[PDB]
Amino acid sequence: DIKLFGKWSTDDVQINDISLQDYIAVKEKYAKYLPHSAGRYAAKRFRKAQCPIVERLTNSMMMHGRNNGKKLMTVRIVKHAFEIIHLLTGENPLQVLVNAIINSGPREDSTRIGRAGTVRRQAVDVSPLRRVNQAIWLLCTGAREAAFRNIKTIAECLADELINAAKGSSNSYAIKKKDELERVAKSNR
Amino acid sequence: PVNYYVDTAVRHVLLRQGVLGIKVKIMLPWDPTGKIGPKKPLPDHVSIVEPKDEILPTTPISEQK
Amino acid sequence: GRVRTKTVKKAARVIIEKYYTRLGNDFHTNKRVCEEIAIIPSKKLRNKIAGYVTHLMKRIQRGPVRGISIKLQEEERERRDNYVPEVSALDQEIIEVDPDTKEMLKLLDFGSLSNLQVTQPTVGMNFKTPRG
Amino acid sequence: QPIKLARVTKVLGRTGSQGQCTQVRVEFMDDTSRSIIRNVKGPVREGDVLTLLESEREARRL
Amino acid sequence: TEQMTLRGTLKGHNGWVTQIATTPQFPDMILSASRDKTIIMWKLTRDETNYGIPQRALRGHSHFVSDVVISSDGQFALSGSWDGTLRLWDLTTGTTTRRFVGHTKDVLSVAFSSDNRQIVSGSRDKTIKLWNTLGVCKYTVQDESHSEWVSCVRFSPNSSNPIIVSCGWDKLVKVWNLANCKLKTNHIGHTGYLNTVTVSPDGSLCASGGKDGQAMLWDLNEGKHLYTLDGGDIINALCFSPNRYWLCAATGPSIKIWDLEGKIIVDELKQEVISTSSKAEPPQCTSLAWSADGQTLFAGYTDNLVRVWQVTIG
Amino acid sequence: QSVQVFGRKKTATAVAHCKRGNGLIKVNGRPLEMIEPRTLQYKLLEPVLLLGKERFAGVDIRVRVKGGGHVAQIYAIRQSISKALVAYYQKYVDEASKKEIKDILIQYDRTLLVADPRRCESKKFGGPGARARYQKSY
RNA sequence: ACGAGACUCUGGCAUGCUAACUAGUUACGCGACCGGUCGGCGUAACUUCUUAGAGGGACAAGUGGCGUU
Repeated sequence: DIKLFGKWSTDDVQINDISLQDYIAVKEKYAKYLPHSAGRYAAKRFRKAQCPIVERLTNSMMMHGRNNGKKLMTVRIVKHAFEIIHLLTGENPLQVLVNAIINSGPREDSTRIGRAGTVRRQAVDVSPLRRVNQAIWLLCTGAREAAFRNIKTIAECLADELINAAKGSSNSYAIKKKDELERVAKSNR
Repeated sequence: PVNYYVDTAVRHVLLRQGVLGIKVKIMLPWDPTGKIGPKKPLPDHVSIVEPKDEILPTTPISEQK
Repeated sequence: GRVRTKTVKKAARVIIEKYYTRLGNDFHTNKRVCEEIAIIPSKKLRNKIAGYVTHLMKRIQRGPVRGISIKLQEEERERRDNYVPEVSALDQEIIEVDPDTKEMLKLLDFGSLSNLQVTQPTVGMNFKTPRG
Repeated sequence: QPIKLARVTKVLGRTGSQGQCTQVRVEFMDDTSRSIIRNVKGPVREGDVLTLLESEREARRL
Repeated sequence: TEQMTLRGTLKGHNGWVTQIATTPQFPDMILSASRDKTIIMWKLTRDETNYGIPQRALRGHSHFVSDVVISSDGQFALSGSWDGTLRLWDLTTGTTTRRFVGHTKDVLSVAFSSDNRQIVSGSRDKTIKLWNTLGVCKYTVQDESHSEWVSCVRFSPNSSNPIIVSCGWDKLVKVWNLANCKLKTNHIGHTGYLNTVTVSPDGSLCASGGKDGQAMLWDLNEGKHLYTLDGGDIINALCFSPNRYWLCAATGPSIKIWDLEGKIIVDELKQEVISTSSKAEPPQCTSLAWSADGQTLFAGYTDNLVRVWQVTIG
Repeated sequence: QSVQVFGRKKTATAVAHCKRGNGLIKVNGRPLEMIEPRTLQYKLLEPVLLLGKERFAGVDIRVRVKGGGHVAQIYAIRQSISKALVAYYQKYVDEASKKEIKDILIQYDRTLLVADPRRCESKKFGGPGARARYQKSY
């Protein structure tokens, strides 16, 4: 009975990725009314995995200078586009967001050469936490530059971005970037 | 402690070829009440009281007064 | 970094060596003891000294410490070191002896010893580590 | 080749030009008896699961 | 014949249980003092889930609470604390009725006279003070007192010859006459500092213990040493059984009961499940209090639990 | 029967006077569902939503709040209300009810009962703020 | 031995102490509106809120691992 905003439950959300189950916090101790909790999750390493995923998205929305610190605006932008994901798909918006997080996180990518090197790149595996972080960052960036210089409002660009990422469609900026990174890692194997 | 354990003075001396600068710093001794120096000890100085020599009672003696 | 400075450590060592009887495993009693028996002009320094005294009390609880030297503790330590087995390890019914030391004992005039058992000597003269 | 998971059993060290990769030991979730060393890029801790798309290379020791 | 077994454990303290107080007026009421700056008034349900639950929490001390004692009627409580002050609490409302100021150091012990007309406070100030119930200090034994901390002060339950017995960290047991508050008797013989003294319910014996581990019994009327029982650790507390001729000592992490007749160990109360976590020291018994009827003994420990033992015969 | 237990966040501080009553909750004379941002209304309703109207039914709570910022006055009001109910239950009901309400509140959010110690850091010369520095050129 | 640390100032905690018409809060009276809202008026309680003094409080102290243990 701790539905988000006041409408979205969490009891039905299934992560079903095993790898990211411990790093997406949505279900029972992480069911909160609002994606705004002050919180001190940056004080110690790995704690941000205890932060609810909706609050992580909300924090990632405050970007590009003019929107720094405006968290009430971002919680409004999440409340909308949850109201819109529900209308477009008919599913729980939390489930759509979780599926988007699963689909948009890279599994491999390239670093500078192995132990050492200054010429090419070497493929490596991605931590689950870095997977979730990169997924949130890519989803937010795709929404941000879909809404820029366009009559389409934010909370519409973000809703469609999350829906496409949940579907796995290539109309999503996050899915395109994930595929690009994974392919480059493949080439540098 | 530099603000109450060392007393500093700077002075000029007008000589034929120019000015000589003199600086004098004195580190005062610890003075308990008597003004030769500061009353407070240095903050890093720990003094441990020497334990008095006691004799462990071999047998229970009761003293009535 | 919680590394204690030499001020704290030497103060704690002296306090322990002088007042070992009054101290224990309790930080909050140890700090009162320190503030009663010593003159520490700061509360934080007193707390650091008491904490290290507690740590060292725990350390001496399970043996000795290279810094401390308690006069009364050494008596009990040598009392533990005074262990004596029932039968001396040097009292053996039969002791093996090589032919060479048997000949040496015979030359000593002690060839009449009975406990000696003349064991067989080694065969191969291979007692050196190979070079390379 | 299929995609398969592996649980981290111990963090070996830090590698890379700028120390950006954690070289780690992983045991496979299904087999549970075969283990390898791989470099993982990001913050890693005990017991988390890495999905390997390729699953038979070995990271170079140290 | 008569053995004691563990019946229950009382939870609710966040710090070491430093004193347990019972009264012969409310058999379902217990006061426990603790290092969490709080005194818990329990309610003895004696049900299956728990022996007792916290009913009220007396707060107002700014440091550890070292001793708590209940009046003759279960309506008032007296507490001493490391904040240097003493507090007289009304047990119905749970608020401090009176505050006793005057000690410059930690207050280690406190006692209420039988008539509940006098109060004795012994402090780390090496000082024993007398108070009325109105919070006024009458006498202060600054001289001819302990040269070290005063660890425990106790009244004598004898209507005749009013004596107060005190112990200090100077390894001395001092007996003072309540009439004039001068040193009547001085007792030597302890090797280490003393923690507690217990006065017999009839006022005939006084037991003392501490670091040395030896529980020494002294005659109170005649003033001489009687018998030194051997404890295997530091004696944190002592108490006589109200009815049986027993003495119980909180010896380290255990408690031992001796029959004062046979002068032999009657029981060894030790409760600790030993496992791979044995690398840490077991919790130490700190306080001991017998029930009004005498069939129950409450023990405080470092793990902030109060364990109740019952004489299960058997 | 009253407690007056208060709570803080940053510079904002709110004092909640909780007395024996019939379930009134006001903040600065206004009812609870009228505080300003109204995006964090659920942040104000968290105590009563977690504990239920039955537990507040025997008390009237009046909160006076002053200090810095809308989002700090919120979190100060909710801390004050939670701590006021806890203290009233402790002083006037029993320890068991206090234990259960404290357990619920602490399990949901520690900041509902224990104040956040974070405060603004000072500015040092050579930069626009606490740790930022002015641009360096060569 | 100097430097580092210690130190001083400062930030957080105290329903414990000291005490306030140049700070208040409760309570009670008198008023204004529809029990409620009164930076409306006035005077008892008192110190939670405000001030600022003294003291307390944290020490890697407790537990589990890693370490020459």
